[PDB]
Amino acid sequence: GIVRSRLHKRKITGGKTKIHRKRMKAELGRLPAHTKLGARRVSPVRARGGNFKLRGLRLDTGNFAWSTEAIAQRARILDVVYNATSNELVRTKTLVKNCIVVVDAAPFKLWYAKHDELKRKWMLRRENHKIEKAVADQLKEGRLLARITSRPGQTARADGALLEGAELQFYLKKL
Amino acid sequence: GVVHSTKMKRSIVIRRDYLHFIRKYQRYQKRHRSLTVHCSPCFDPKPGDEVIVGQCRPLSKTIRYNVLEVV
Amino acid sequence: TKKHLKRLYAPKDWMLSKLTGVFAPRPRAGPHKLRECMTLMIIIRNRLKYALNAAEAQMILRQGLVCVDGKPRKDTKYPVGFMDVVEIPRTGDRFRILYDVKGRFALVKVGEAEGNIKLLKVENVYTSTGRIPVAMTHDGHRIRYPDPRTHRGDTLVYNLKEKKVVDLIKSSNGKVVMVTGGANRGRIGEIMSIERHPGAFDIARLKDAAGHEFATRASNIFVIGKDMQSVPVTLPKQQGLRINVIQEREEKLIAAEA
RNA sequence: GAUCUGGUUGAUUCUGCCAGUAGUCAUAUGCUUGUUUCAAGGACUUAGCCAUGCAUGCCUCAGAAUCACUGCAUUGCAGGAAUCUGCGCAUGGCUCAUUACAUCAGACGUAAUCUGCCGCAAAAAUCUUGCGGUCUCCGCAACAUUGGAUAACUUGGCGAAACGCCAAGCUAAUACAUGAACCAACCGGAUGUUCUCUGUUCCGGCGGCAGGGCAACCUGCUGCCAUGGGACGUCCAGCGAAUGAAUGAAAGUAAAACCAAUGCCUUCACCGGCAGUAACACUCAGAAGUGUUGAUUCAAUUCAUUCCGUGCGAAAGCCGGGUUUUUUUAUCCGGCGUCUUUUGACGAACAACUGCCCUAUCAGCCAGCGAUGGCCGUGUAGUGGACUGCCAUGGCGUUGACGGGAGCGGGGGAUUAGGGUUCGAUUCCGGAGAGGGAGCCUGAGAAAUAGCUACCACUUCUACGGAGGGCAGCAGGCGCGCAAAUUGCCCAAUGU
RNA sequence: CAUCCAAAAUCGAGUAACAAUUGGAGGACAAGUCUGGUGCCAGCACCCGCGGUAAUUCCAGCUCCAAAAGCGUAUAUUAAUGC
RNA sequence: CCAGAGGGCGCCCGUGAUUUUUUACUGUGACUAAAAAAGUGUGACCAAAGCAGUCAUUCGACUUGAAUUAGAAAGCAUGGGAU
Repeated sequence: GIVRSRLHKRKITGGKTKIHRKRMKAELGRLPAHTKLGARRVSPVRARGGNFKLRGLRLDTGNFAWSTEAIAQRARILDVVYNATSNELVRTKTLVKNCIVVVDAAPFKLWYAKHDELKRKWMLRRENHKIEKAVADQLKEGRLLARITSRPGQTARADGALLEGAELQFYLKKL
Repeated sequence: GVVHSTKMKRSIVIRRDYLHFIRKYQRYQKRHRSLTVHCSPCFDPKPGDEVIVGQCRPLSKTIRYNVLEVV
Repeated sequence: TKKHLKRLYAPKDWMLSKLTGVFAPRPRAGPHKLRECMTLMIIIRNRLKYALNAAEAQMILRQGLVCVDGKPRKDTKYPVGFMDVVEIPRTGDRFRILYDVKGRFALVKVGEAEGNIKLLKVENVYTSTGRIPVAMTHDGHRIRYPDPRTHRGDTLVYNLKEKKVVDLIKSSNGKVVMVTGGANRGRIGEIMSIERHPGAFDIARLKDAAGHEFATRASNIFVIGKDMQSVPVTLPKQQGLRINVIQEREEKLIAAEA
């Protein structure tokens, strides 16, 4: 079927390869999985390793992480703002690695207020800590910008990290 | 190998040259491999300079090498 | 997946013939590699001669009358490589296979308490889960909890009576050492020096007794003991010294006059 | 054996080919042969077409027997059909058509990946079962005492035939689906409107009350906490996989307080002082302060969220040895079998260093639709223009690119004093193919062809409604050409 | 294939009919001063050349030569080739 | 269970070179399937062949033999330092 090979392609000399061999099942493309938003649907496929890999369709939730404090919580994926690859993708709100996105942001808020025995732990954690301004404004409103740092098209789980100052400032200005 | 051209972005073109021997005529011949490499943005050697290049995993269609050092 | 082997493409350290038969046995995968191993059936039939035919080797082994590593085997085909003790309790004999001088499989005969000793070269060390360190060997054995002084390419004395590891021996310095493969097989000598070439094979220079130095790859070093008077295990028929072609021929004639 | 013999002329000496001459596991062909030993053998001419038969199936002591099957036995045993289950059939065998940066040979890498069988090994998550009362709730007890179908078979059958099929009734498991408390070690973090020591003070915070208020805020009073450890309660904790964060040492001299915490020595003290010092505010005064590599974002450890079936049963498994009479018993042991995790081996899949016949009356080749590279993704077991999108304008060539012709490649054969010359279809190794093409399932591994699906060229049956076939597997037949064996016997040997 | 023709007892050569052939005899190239037949015909001849009635070469016989249970012929390829 | 003294090797890393330094070639050494070829031993009756067998003399011995060499380039290590 679909194959991944250099033997239907031109050489560096501009010449053409000539065949003598029918295509292997070792070399083997498959059609791309389309992860979007909506109800979760997961269709496995069997692979050559004797194990299954999972085709994410329509994931509307992700496991997101806040940098620097070494934490994470689940939250809901709402929108896709941006992508490097195309504009077309963004409009359909496809989810593929290194798309900037938008999340519910609620659990992070909740967490950070918890960041008598309790009470003095807080005061210690308040000390020697600060947060970027562009972060906190968004985090107040209850929306945030994050990146999806796992490939959802072959695991059917979408995990992401939350943008921090250096990189956040770039993606912001691209909008 | 030397530098054949500096053209392309982060990719150079190296030319090895060696000698093959032919038994019947008892005499050598000159034969060159023109090869492509991915030059790190650290280095930028001039044409005619000599380069050293290692064995890395594939990086493009033709490129398998990388620039360790420059003379 | 290969499941057939032809006599010529098989080792002739198994000492098969060109004529008689067409196939040779391809052993089941195990501790040892295809070239360095010798399959059960070959041993029993062509050397020991407790069998005259293939079917007779099945008769003995399937039933069970034969042990290797002190474990009884119901396997018809199994590898037997190097430093393996095999015991047939019916005869009451204990063979220890080794590399004889001149590239031949040695079958050497040992006292009974030596047949509980075994030597395994370490290949990798690594930490596994729970922080539990592991030495993985050249026979595929896993030594749990090895000494903190263990390194790649060292030997671990291994009790087969009950499984554990007593004190090690290193490849460090001059020590009595023997070769595996490379056609310097069974030749024994001190390590004179260990050369390093990083990113490539590390040469080592060995010097056998009565001089005559030579070079073999680090990979082909297998330690024996601290010293030649501290050896834990027996030597094959020749001591690990080779002789010149002329002297071979001379001695062959001298004995043939009897 | 390093060999020059005839042929141009009236006669002669050259140049020069022709003819003679010896080999060939090199083929054909004529004629001729009394025996033995050793053998190639439909490659060449069409990888043309095929009548007929046969060519991978398999169970012990150990997965399932109520054959209405057979013996011994008389509600007991052994054989045991074909049927479910498991494993193998992708290897061997045969054939050279494609094919020149291909394929292959020597050397090399896969820190870029998969891997059944085999070997050495690893394994502490799991709230279950039974009975009694009883509300779907409790109390006890603890070789765990689990559930539901389906074939052979039986019954009705269908069809011209078909390695074609239907309904109903049965009943198994190491098939399938469930599920294991107690047994249970060790390791931490989040903590709680639990109380017990506590900081003989105020720079800060929090709660309550009163007064004023521009409702932003200020003042007064009371209680609690502030670098601390115990006691008690609660929640998360395993392996495998995903993401973020930390870890995965270091090697550029020795003055002596200056600031807070804190230890030790010392006195009586919260005074003085620095002799001692892995770690160490607990139950451990050493129960990891230290993974392997030339090189790692790798091994592994910790913390925070996760996984939803597409991961994790002690097979809820089988067969024996006894003890020990009461056998028929929690008295013990042995041999097999399986889930998941782990890494050697056997292999699979990629990549590259070097090498390879003739031809220029084949000199320019390559990019719309990927040509060369960069950037971000997608896909794959994995690296990669392998592929999408964006950006850049490169890449190769007289040291012969590109195109064409001939050819499976190598080990090796023949011939040669030497240098060479020529052959390789063919026993071994590597690759590719199964009428021509493409697509696919299953499986650890296949783009399999005595597996499947479709088309095309052929081709076989049919009461013509339909159903099939693939010898370049062994014999054998037709065709072909100068040209090539028996429709034999055997699993005794050699292997699987 | 081998071992045997009794170990008490088991076969068999004298034209040794159990009978060797295939190509050659002018030169190259080992072997005819032959005899008959044919007469530029028939044919031989890799090549040089034989045959027109006087054939060392044709068609037959005898004789001798080379190899030998093998020997001729065709084509390709290698040596011969320093073509 | 030696203060001091310069140290002496081994191991790893850091720093320093006015310009470190290479290659062909050669000697030696590594690393490299069998079959085939060259070759050693051996009376398969000899021989192409094979890797066998041979001896006492019995309830095995020979530590039974099954050597060894070559095998284009290219890659590997280390001497040499003329061209």
